[PDB]
Amino acid sequence: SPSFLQHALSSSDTRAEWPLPGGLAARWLAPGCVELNGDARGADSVLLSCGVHGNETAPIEVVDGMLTDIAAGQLALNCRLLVMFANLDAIRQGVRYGNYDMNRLFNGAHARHPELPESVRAAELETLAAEFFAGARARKLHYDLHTAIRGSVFEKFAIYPFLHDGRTHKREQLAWLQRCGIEAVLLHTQPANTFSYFTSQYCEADAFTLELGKARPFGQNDLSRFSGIDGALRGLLSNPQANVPDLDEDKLPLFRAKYDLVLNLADSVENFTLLPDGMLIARYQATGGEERILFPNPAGIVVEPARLP
Amino acid sequence: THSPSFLQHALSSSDTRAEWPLPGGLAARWLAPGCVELNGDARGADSVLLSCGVHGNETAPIEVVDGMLTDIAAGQLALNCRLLVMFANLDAIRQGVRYGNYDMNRLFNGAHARHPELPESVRAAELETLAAEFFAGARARKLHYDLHTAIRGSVFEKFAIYPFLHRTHKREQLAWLQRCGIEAVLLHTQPANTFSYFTSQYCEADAFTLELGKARPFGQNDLSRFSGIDGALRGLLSNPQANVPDLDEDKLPLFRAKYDLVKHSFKLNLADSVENFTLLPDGMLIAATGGEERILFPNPAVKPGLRAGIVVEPARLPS
Ligand SMILES: [Zn+2]
Ligand SMILES: [Zn+2]
Repeated sequence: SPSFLQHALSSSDTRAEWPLPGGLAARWLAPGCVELNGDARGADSVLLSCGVHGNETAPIEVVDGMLTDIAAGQLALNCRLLVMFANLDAIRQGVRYGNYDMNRLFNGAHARHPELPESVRAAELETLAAEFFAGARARKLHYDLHTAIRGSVFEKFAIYPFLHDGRTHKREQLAWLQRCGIEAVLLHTQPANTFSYFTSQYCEADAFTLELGKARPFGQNDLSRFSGIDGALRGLLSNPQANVPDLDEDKLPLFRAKYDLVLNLADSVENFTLLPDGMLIARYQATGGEERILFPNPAGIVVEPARLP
Repeated sequence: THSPSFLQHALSSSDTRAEWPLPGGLAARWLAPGCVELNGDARGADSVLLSCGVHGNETAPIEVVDGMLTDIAAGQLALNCRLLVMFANLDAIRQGVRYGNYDMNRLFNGAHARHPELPESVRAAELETLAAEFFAGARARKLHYDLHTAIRGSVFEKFAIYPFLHRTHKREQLAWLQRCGIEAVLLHTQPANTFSYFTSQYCEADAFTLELGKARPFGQNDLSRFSGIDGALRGLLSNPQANVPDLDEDKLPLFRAKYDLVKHSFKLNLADSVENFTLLPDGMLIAATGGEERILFPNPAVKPGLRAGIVVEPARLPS
């Protein structure tokens, strides 16, 4: 009962309302979606989505722990907060997805597969987010939390939907992320069927996809390895007006994709693996010695160092 | 006696390997037709290679170079560098054409081997060898500016092409180019059969292809429109140690090829006279886009199985 996740995976109720300390309340807007302090007229609005892939449980446990503390009065909440346990069936079964990768059904893509239960879910989550952010009068933030089976040179990294030449870009966000422990950021301006692109472009939110580490079943996550994100998120909800100690860009490498559709790499090759100059299939060929392979699967993208402009 | 014009001597082939005295006890040595080395014995001095007329119809740079040589031989201009001047495609220059059989700037980097039956291939190989021997003797800086002009106009009147570098790109030279008139630089991401690529890679020198303006026949060039490159060149030969006023990369836009417009079977949605570096707005594309791409060297006439143009995108330096 005191467990938000437990309730979200069973849907004991459906639209009930849980009383919260300080006069607040937790309202279930839909299965696995709970809004807290939504009535906060002019406070910052934070969307925390997790479990888009059911096997990535570390962020799920982290988010559940925060919710518990808010209900126990151990953690203060001064933001409008909407938490979404995304793929409920996948989370309950402990798998990436049932019939289709949900982080490929967003941005409206679900319309191409209107029969899949995960598409229906993705459409419902898009609307909820859209309505949540439409009521925002201050900052609009969205962190879609992931973990991954495939290792990475930069264990923790973010994917940043860079849009409109960064006219609404916040370097403080890059600072906040670097403080969270993010070791690298992937900038992309082109459209994508991800939840962070959707909220970024459709809801005009500062949205980021965060790859926080290794995928593990529930009970096998070392939450200590997520202290950075856990501390930062708690601090955001507690006091969103806290200043951010700038960003020493010297330790926050930025990358961008130069060309996709990229086989000649081991099955367990790590994300961000540098490709040596003159390598067949980095026919696509490596050049310079600064390009890196990302999200490989024989189908992958070749990235390069980027700079803000 | 001999012609006061180095260019005319080369065209009229008065001699072949004659040497002319230069003020200050220096000398000008004709190493081959249209190739003359001045102050070559200057040990420790910066070495400069100026090639022009690779395309015979691009005469503006030819007149500017020839004017400088006449001033040096007259004592009007001082020379403190090892200088090698090359009137590249002599036959094409004498005929006023881009080339006779094959584009010479497609025959360097060893590409001349593929067409040994062509005089332009023999000439290209000779120029490679001469340049190689010239730079091999260099003890200071090795600089090569291959001067060109063109029929098709450009958004960036004067621009440079930076050969593919296998050090990275030297910004000290980008600075000199900037404070010279160059308004943009294209950075090659793959090897090319150009003279500037050959010297940059084979002779490992700082080489650039310079598109200085509009192509025009002799006597129809507004040498005023070339004051920037002219003064910058005369200043280099006289006082090559003059520091360059840094390089504000925020004023010199750089570009690189994004992808080629492969043609097969076909319609080019741009005027036949579209200028190079014309910005492509977000929307129109080939059948990605962001209002940052520009068209370069469009040629829808080829329509074979090759490309009919190149789409370039902004390029940023590491620092
Ligand atoms: Zn994931
Ligand atoms: Zn030319």
